[PDB]
Amino acid sequence: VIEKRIVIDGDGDIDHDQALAQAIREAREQHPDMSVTRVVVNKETELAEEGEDRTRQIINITMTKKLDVW
Amino acid sequence: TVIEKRIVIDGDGDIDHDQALAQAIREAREQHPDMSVTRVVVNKETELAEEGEDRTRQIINITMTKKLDVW
Repeated sequence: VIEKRIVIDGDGDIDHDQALAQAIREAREQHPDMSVTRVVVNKETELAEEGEDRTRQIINITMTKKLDVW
Repeated sequence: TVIEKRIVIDGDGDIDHDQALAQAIREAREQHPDMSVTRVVVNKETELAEEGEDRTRQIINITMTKKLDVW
């Protein structure tokens, strides 16, 4: 299995549908023998008691080996 | 020893960050007096679905390590 983690610094909204489309497209292109099996978008907020809560956007793409039909 | 406490809220109701951190520190002091919370993260996790509505969870991840305190 492959776990592709992509970090975007900043709480700017992410187009979910385009994220999924781009995931599948880049997978087909660069990893033709594998198929995307999960895409999750995380709005990650690290809580700080002493200051400002940092917010990142984490796109996790899980890809496994292609499962032939027979 | 590192402890990772993961807490899942299936409802997407907004989370009080300050109260989440407070509760983390309180429960840590209570149940693990020899440990100190060193990270608290709130995740608005959205699982992308090609066939319908994207289910959204709220994940509170609390990382606590051994206490760093001389004397």
